Order: sequence, then structure tokens, then C-alpha cells
Amino acid sequence: AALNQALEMKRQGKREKAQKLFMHALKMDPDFVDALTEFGIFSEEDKDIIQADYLYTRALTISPYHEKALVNRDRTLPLVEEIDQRYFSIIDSKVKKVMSINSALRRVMEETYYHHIYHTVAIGGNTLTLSEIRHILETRYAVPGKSLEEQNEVIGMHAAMKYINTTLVSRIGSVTISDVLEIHRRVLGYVDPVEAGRFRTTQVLVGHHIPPHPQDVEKQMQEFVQWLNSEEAMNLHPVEFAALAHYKLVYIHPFIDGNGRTSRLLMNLILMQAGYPPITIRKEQRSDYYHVLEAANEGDVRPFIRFIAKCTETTLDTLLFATT
Amino acid sequence: AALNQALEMKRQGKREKAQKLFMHALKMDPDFVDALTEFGIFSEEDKDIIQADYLYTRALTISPYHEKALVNRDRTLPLVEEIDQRYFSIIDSKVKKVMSINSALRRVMEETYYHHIYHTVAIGGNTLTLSEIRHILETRYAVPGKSLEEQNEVIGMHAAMKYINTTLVSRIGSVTISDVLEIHRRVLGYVDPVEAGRFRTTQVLVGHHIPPHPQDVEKQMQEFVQWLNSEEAMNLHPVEFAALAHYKLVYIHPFIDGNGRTSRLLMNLILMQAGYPPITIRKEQRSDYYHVLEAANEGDVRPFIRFIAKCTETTLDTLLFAT
Ligand SMILES: Nc1ncnc2c1ncn2[C@@H]1O[C@H](COP(=O)(O)OP(=O)(O)O)[C@@H](O)[C@H]1O
Ligand SMILES: Nc1ncnc2c1ncn2[C@@H]1O[C@H](COP(=O)(O)OP(=O)(O)O)[C@@H](O)[C@H]1O
Ligand SMILES: [Mg+2]
Ligand SMILES: [Mg+2]
Repeated sequence: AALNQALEMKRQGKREKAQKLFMHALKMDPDFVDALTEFGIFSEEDKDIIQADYLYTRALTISPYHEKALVNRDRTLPLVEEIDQRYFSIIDSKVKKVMSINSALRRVMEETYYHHIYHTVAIGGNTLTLSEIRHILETRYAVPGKSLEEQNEVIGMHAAMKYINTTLVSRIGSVTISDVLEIHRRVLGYVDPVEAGRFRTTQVLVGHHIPPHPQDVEKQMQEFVQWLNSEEAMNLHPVEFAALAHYKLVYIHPFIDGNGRTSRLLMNLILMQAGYPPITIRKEQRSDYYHVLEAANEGDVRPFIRFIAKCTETTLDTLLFATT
Repeated sequence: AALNQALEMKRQGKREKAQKLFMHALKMDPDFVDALTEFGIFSEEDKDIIQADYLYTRALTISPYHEKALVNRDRTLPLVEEIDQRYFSIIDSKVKKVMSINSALRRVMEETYYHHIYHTVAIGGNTLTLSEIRHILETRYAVPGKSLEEQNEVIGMHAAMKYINTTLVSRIGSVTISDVLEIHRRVLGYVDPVEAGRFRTTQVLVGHHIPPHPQDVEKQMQEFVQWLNSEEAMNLHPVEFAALAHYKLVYIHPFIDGNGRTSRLLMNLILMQAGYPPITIRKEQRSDYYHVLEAANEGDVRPFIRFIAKCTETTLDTLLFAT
């Protein structure tokens, strides 16, 4: 197709012109095996092995026998595994630095409470400012010219995090379906008391994702909590357990609304129980965040794990410098 | 005691001075049999047979053999039953007039929705104005410089009444414990999602009333719903059924908060199912409303029935401005 115009562009200069052409041929057919493999080869020239591996991996799901994809993937597979493991060790060192501290840290922890609430509500459509959120939580008084629903999302958030810290963080034992229901009960409660802490009764659509049918949600969730308490899940790197737990919940989509808020909170319960700080996916990241989740639906869960690992690194930085 | 000073004050003028003295002797001993009976006699001179009869009935619970209380109660008892029955027939006629109507009525019906919400929340401490309540329900936008909890009480009310009208009013069959839980779920939901539609786990105090222990709430409520569906309850005058349902639920006090709001709503479900309009206990009535509830706890549920019957008459009067 337009891939031939891309390859000719790569040969003798025109890198930017070639990259745009590759994107066009993939925009028409994102299942175009030869376009994926050629773009993967092109990505390695920019030192982007991670993307190249995804491109080669994506092609081998379409055509599991493509020779050019195969010979390249067989080289990128263990290499990327090593690149990702090294990043998780960088994260582990920054956690050692953060968990080796106090008054300097306390000031950061209070600043980030309103920051976590602002971004978890703003990522789902909420118009309230950090200043408006601070007014609501400190005063208990309403913000003028702003809907009551948007303000009850904030009261719900505060209550859910207060419940996790008080009841769930320091708690010894297995995580149950009821613990998940108690989080949502608070997240959605002040907004929708009828649906809060209750599963979806209807079939819904999340972007291009069609979650399990309401008849299957109970079996899917019982299987989910089993995985949370399974030995293999506890053997995973905490940053991997947290992203997988988040993804898996957001996929099941057990509730009408508040599935992301609950999932981003369950993720933070996981991290914290492993001695990691709570993390925030900023409202500006919605596009990549949605893209990586979409990529995980398509078969590759890795770009989401990396997105979560990057949010954890950026949270660990910020903490380090405000205490350095 | 000071009753002798009260009795002498009655002899030759000084009515106001004698009445205050009677109140003082009752403020010291509210179980003083001779003070109750003599105030009962005194009340009849003012044409208040209803209160005189309350006084004689109160004395006969303390001393079930007091001759002066007995001879008077035997006379006032069937007389009061006649006075109360006549009032219920006045109410019945005003319901016939109201349910024989339209544009004149429609204007009243809409104004009473916001009016019922304003008084049910204002009676429990809520500072929101009728105009602020109208803003919240019509716009879905918050009222500035007013707490979020006060505004979520209003959202809860609207949802609860919407659920009763849509699901409960025109529904055929028996009322369940779950229907009561569904009303409270909406009344309290937006304020306290944790406790909404869930029974008290702790023992509480309501004024001077100590409701059943949380261990007993389920048995007390199962007995309550049985009475709601019982033949004897359906045989009562609708204004009496509604007054008693409310008293019985508010006595049990099954929830941490929202007991009065659910009770005043359950009472309106009863009235409406009997073709009566919904009624409102105005915020200015909290004092009498509580006095009459305290009095029902003390053994006499009649002054609360009359309180409810008067609220129903005043509601029927506003609607009769249309004819
Ligand atoms: N393709 C997808 N598949 C699964 N989950 C997705 C997809 N795209 C977005 N999501 C998730 O769906 C959630 C949005 O649904 P929602 O229940 O309304 O969450 P919230 O209301 O708490 O903001 C977000 O957590 C997002 O992570
Ligand atoms: N002495 C009493 N005995 C029983 N119930 C009472 C007494 N005094 C008041 N009540 C009832 O208790 C209610 C207050 O309880 P509450 O849970 O706070 O209801 P709400 O918050 O909806 O107003 C009042 O509405 C009244 O109906
Ligand atoms: Mg949403
Ligand atoms: Mg109260």
C-alpha cells in the first residue's frame, strides 16, 4: 500500500516524511503485517526497541508465521524483558530512597491528597478546580455555580480513601469481593446511592470495549479476587501486580460508574501494602491512559504496565527533591 | 401540695393564676393523682373535655381506683370518642370536596411539593430556604455558602418521594420491610451512604425515649409490617392508621438518622393509598409534634392522632381555596 512510499522515503533522508507515511498505512490497516514489521525495523533506528517489540509482537498475533516479524521478535523478546526489569529496579532504588525518611515529607503527603482527588475526578470529566476541591473537603460547604453531583464525587473520594487507610491498608489477610463493594459504596454513594456498592444490572460500552454481561459479573469478580490472593500475583513485581489488578477490574467493569476511581484506588492499596507511595494518573494523561488500556484489550498488557511504572517513577520523583 | 393554693385561686376569679399553680404542682409531680383530677375538673370549665379526659386517663394509670378520676372518666370517655369521631367525619367531607375537582388545584399541588420538602427537612434542623430548595431541585446546582449535607438531604427527599410515587403508591399488595429500607436508602443515601437503608447497630437516645436495642430492631420491624398489612389496621380510620404507623416506626427508631423523614413519608403513602392528599407537619409545629410523641410514649396515643388529623384538615383547607 502506502508502505512502499514509506520505505522509499526511509532510503535517503526524509525520516519525518517516512514516519508520517508509516502512521497513515497503519491508520488505514492497523492489522497490516508488513507495515507493522517495517515500522518496527524503522523504530529500532530511533533506539526505540520497546515500540519495535510491540510492533513485531502485534504482527505475530495477526500472522503467527511471518518470517521478518519472527526473526526480529525472537531477538527483541528477551531484550525488552531485561529493559523492563531494569526499570523496575530503578523504581525499587527510588522507593529505598523515599522509604529512608519527618516534617519535610509530611508537607508533600498533604499536598498530594487534594492532588490525587483532583486528577482521579478530573480524568472522568469533573470540572472542579484543586482550590474548589480543597474548599469542599476543608469547609464541607458547597462551591457556587458548580453542580452538586461533581461535588459529591469529591466527598465520595475522600470517604473511600479514608476507609482504605483506616480499614484496608494495615489489615492482615485476603482481599474479598465485599472490600471492593465497600470502596465503591463510598466512591459512588453520595452521587448514586441506589447503584453504589452494587454490580451492573445492564450491559454497557467502555470506548470500544464491551465488558462481560451482567449475568457473568459475579463469576468474573470471584475469579478476580482469587487472582488477587493467588501465589503467582504475590510473586509479581508490586508495580506489575498493581497495573494488572487495575486493568483486570476496569476490563470486568462491574459497576455502572466509578470503575476507574475504584480501580485507581485498588491499585494504590496494592502499591501501599508493598511499601510504595500512592500514585496519581494525571488528567493530562487520559489520552495515553485510554490508548494503553485499548492496547491491552488488543492483546498486549505491557504498554499499560510501563505507563503505570512511569506514573510510579514521576510520583517517586517530586517526593525526592521536596525532601532533598 | 401547691394544688391547695391552686384550688383556692379557682374559688373567686383568678383563672390564669390558678392554671399556672396547677402547672407548677404537675411540674413537681406529674404523677400527682389529685393534681391531675383537679386540673381535669378545671379544664372542663374552659370547655376542654379532650384535655380533661387526658388528665383523668393519666391519673387512672397511676391510681386505677381513684373515685373522683373514675366518675369523671366514665362520663368523658364516650363523649371524647364522639368528639373525635365527628372530627374524622369533618375530614371525610373535606376529602369528598377535594376529590371532586383542573388548573386551580394544579397550582397548589406543585407549590406543596417544595413545601413538603422544605418542612420535612427544616423540622430536623435544615437551614435551606424554599427558594434554595427550588434552586437545588430545578437546577441540580449547589447553593452558595450552604453546607453540602443540607443540600443532599433535599436530593434524598426528592428521590424518596419520586420512588414512592413511581413504585409504591399505585402498587397492589402487602408493604414489606424492604420497601421501608428502599425509602430510607434514598432519604439518607446522598448524606450517609454507609448507613442508608441499613438498621441501627448502636443503642441511641431520642430526647427522653430509649428505642429498642439494635438486637431487637429486626423482630420489632417484622411485627410492625405485620400490623401494616393486618385486617385491624385496614379497619382503622385512614387518619388513625397513618398516625399510628408513624408513631410505631418512630418509636422503634430503626435507623441512626432519617427516622422522622421516613415516618412522615410512610404516613403519606398510607393517606394517599386511601385517597387522601399527602400532608405536611410544618417546622413551627416541632414543639407540639414532640410533645404529642412524648405523650404517646407516656401511654396516650390520642393527642398525636388529633395532631395528625389537624395537619390533615389544614392541608385539606389549603386545597379547598380552589372551590
Ligand atoms: N478500552 C477500555 N477497556 C477497559 N477499560 C477501559 C477502556 N478505556 C477506558 N477504560 C477505563 O474505564 C474507566 C472509565 O469508566 P468509569 O466506570 O466511568 O470510571 P470513573 O467513573 O470512575 O471515572 C476508566 O478507569 C478507564 O481506565
Ligand atoms: N419522644 C420521642 N419519641 C419517639 N420519637 C420521637 C420523639 N421525639 C421525636 N421523635 C421523632 O424522632 C424524629 C427525629 O429522629 P431522626 O432520625 O433524627 O429523624 P430525621 O433526621 O429525619 O428528622 C422526629 O422527627 C420525631 O418524629
Ligand atoms: Mg464516570
Ligand atoms: Mg436527625
